Amino acid sequence: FVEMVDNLRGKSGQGYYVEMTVGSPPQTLNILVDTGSSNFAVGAAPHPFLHRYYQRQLSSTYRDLRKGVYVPYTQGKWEGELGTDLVSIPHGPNVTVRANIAAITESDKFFINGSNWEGILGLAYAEIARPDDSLEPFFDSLVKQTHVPNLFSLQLCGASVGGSMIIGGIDHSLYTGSLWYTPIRREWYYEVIIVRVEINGQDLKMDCKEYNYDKSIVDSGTTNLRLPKKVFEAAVKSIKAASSTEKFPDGFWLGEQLVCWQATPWNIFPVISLYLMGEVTNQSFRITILPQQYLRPVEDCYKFAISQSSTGTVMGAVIMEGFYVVFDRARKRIGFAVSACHVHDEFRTAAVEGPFVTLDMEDCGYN
Ligand SMILES: Cc1ccccc1-c1ccc2nc(N)c(CCC(=O)NC3CCCCC3)cc2c1
Repeated sequence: FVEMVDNLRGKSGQGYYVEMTVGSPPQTLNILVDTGSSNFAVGAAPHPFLHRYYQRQLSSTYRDLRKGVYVPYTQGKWEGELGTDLVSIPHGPNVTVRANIAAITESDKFFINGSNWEGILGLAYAEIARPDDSLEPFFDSLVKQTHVPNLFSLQLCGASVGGSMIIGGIDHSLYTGSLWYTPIRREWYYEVIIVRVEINGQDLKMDCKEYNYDKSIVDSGTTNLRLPKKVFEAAVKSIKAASSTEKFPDGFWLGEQLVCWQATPWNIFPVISLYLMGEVTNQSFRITILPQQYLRPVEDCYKFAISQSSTGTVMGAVIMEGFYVVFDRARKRIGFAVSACHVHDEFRTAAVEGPFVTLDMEDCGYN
């Protein structure tokens, strides 16, 4: 796994991408790592923002599937032609597989101008693959056609970001302390149940069903910790309270404006804790984030990285960047451990702790 360490790059706010190759001879593309979709899609036309793109005409192992795909989103969309070809990951396991590839021939508000990536690797489940669940996601394919075990892990390290994606195992030097696993409520997104939220060790005092409405997910494809509406009201109310010492433009708590400091009063900001449903009946654990997780640097200035959401809780790069996250697909469970590469300070750290006793955890999901 020393092979796979530090195999992720990116730029702040612009996702984490991994080098891959497609076709024979191999064509190298930077592909964005996304645990919140399930399509493998790449630029196949010379869009102006792209450094490079998939040239099917160059590939002896390309097979057309004579079948289009449309994928719209809030703003924008991408459109492609479906096909398969030989795919490998240079700094991954030492194999090559045939997987589905959507060749993007038309997009709109998909590619980022100035970014250094050219496609997306959907690592979530077939249930949200477009056009429908019959398009076997890349990871499914890899596990079938090789002896690579059904799991991966992500250490996202935080204008230039880095990280590690360990495919097919765990690297114990990427985390400290112990791994705690919450279960994957259903194999579509990486869906989890959150059963408590504290701040500096103080309950937010809400029905737990409100933390997970209409779902909670683990998503390397999102930047912010995104909480739902109700939860977000209550959570800002309490961070503002803990940091009365200084006051801030009542728009900044919406990411609109960024606050600056010379040469930054860390102790003024609370730790957040999420309790997640555990492996055992009535048992939970909690993950704790420092302010240096939800206050991210720009270019000493900082963006407020917790957002109003309306499609549920999303534990994005803000959460994930403090922890080593294990996507134990084999045993329908997600693992969290304190990352070796998260930013500390003198007096406090991020933490993964348990066990705790929590009754009626089922009643936290939506139906
Ligand atoms: C920017 C965009 C422009 C046009 C076409 C798609 C996208 C796009 C691409 C990848 C994404 N990945 C993510 N993780 C998220 C956040 C959560 C989410 O809604 N995920 C997806 C579920 C599967 C189907 C698409 C949405 C959003 C994404 C949006």
